[PDB]
Amino acid sequence: PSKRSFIEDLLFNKVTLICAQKFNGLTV
Amino acid sequence: QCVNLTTRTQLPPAYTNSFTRGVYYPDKVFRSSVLHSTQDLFLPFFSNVTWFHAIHVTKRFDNPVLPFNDGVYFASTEKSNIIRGWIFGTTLDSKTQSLLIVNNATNVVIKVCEFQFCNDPFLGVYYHKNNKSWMESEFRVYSSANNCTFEYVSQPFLMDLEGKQGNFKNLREFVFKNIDGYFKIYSKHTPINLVRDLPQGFSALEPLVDLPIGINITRFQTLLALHRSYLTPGDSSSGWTAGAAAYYVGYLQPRTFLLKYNENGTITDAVDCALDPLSETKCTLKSFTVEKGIYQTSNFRVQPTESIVRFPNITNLCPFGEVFNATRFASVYAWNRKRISNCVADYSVLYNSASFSTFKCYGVSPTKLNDLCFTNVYADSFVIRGDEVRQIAPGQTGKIADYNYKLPDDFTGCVIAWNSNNLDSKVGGNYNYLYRLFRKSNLKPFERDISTEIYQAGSTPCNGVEGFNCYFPLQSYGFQPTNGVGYQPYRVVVLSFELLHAPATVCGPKKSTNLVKNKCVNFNFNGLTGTGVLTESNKKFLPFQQFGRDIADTTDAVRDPQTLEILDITPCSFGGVSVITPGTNTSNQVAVLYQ
Amino acid sequence: FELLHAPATVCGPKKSTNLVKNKCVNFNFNGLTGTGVLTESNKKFLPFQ
Amino acid sequence: NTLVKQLSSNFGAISSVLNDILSRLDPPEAEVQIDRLITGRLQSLQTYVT
Repeated sequence: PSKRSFIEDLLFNKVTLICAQKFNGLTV
Repeated sequence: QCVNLTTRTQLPPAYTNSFTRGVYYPDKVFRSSVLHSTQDLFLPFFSNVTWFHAIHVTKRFDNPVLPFNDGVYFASTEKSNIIRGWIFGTTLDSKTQSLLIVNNATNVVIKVCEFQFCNDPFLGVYYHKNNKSWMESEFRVYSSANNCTFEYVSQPFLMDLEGKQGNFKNLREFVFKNIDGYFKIYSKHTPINLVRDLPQGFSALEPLVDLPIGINITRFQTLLALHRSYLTPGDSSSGWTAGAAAYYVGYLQPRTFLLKYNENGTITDAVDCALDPLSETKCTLKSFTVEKGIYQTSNFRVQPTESIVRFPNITNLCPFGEVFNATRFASVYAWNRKRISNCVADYSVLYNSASFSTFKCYGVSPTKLNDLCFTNVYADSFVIRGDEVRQIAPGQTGKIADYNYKLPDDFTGCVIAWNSNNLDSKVGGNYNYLYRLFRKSNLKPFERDISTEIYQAGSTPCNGVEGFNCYFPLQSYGFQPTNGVGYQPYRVVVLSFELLHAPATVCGPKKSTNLVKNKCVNFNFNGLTGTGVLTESNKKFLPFQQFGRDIADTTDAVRDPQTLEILDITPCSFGGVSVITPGTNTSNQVAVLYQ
Repeated sequence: FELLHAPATVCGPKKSTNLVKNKCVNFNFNGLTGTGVLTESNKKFLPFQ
Repeated sequence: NTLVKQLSSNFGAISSVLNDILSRLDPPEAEVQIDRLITGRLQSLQTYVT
């Protein structure tokens, strides 16, 4: 679907509360 | 009241816009080549003010009373001196210290007194035809001046008293402020030349006076003048001539303006700090030429619209007749314990019952009792002596606070103590109350000791016979009206309760209203106040839990005391604001970005 | 009279001193206390500051 | 997670909710507690920023 290969797709899958933190100043 | 004028076709007031007015010095500090921001009372730029006309040479004379707010900006475009004096007060009926500042043709009078103003106070000179002289005649301001507080008369001078016609030639700007009773007036004069409307430009404002008065100024009014000569029909009740000048009155708001100080130390430029994103960037960067980039500003906040109140419907009232000032209580070693629940509590129904002597609430404000919901109300009532009242306090010593009643260190509750000599004092002495002398050990908090055994002082075993070093613990007092004040009996009641710990039902007399969802408004549940949106929930609670806390230690869900439903609290303060600018020299438009 | 009540305007007497420069001494102007040398300046302020 | 849990600490007070303190005590008395909470949170934020 994107412009990546197979090794890149495998490496992206190996690397991995939000609103509760954002409701107190901690924004991303 | 007094007299009035007829044929006054008062035109409806119009709304106009200013052009950067009300820029004075913040204090007596010299600043040069430095951009400093203050927080006083100025006039917002490009604001909307009201324009009042006074041209007659048709038939226009309107000068009502205007409320005095935080700072007043008064602009006056004249050409022949039309605006005369000013009055400040509240009711203006010889019952409030009124200030009158008049600029007479001979002296400048400033009187803080108690004048009796009429419905339309004014001045009026008379112009003769055979001779060219301007003398004052009508002075319809006050009827009598009795009491006064301050009087100031300036030096005698010579005023021309102009009265020609044409175009505006003078602009007088006045800024009035009241800080800690001190009334500060700043005056500025400018010899302009224009037809009507309001002239533009920028100019500094030099201070004029700082009167160290101390009155409560609520309203004010401006007294003008009238010309009477050969153009009048021949009466002072209907013929008048206001003149030809304009005056603008505006209210000052606590704004923030950044001033530009050059090498001379004079204010030559003022930039607003809350109007446009470019103005906000210039205020933050403390400069004038903003470079190309992007800057984050304040977060987006939603202002509340309504305020709902939620409390359980309670009809029963807590009886205070038998609790405070009844008829007969117990001693100190066996205090009377009472439970109070399922009723509306209030402290405003205690002052009319009996005049107390001491009332102190540890851990809770005495005037904030109705704003919370009581939980487990325990009343410990007893009667002691006036010499041991100060000992009953969380963090004291003595014998009564150690061998009778005990108060914890972190105790949160109220204590009341009042004298009772009408009933607890006999002619021969009241021997119905007993106190414990000494004890082997201490006492745990909230513990009743009814041990009537023989106390042991040291050696020599008693074995129940009362002999050497064998004194009785329970001893009598000596309440007699023939002694002093400290020997009189005092009834002391300690009211202990919890604040947001268990689902109770005491609360206060605050009635409930309606219920609105999907809106960021205020709410109050069992005394706990909050602001947000109350959305529907789907979780399951327990029949002994009210509020709910998560990892952030905040009220996530709340149970309604009437509908018995769970509502989730969601804050609406969530969002970022950014201003993107391409440069000051490039253009003046920016872009607003919402994250 | 009164003490620490209402905006005052009439106080008591006060002792005055001389004017000494080119010395690192102490001075008190309008309540502000300083310690240093009071040298001659070349700029002027506003007739109210 | 540590910054989130820091909001539950007391720093020598009675609670961690500002509204709970403002509703139980008068303003001219909880100023010291508010100052202590602000100082503790500022120290935590300074450590986190470091």
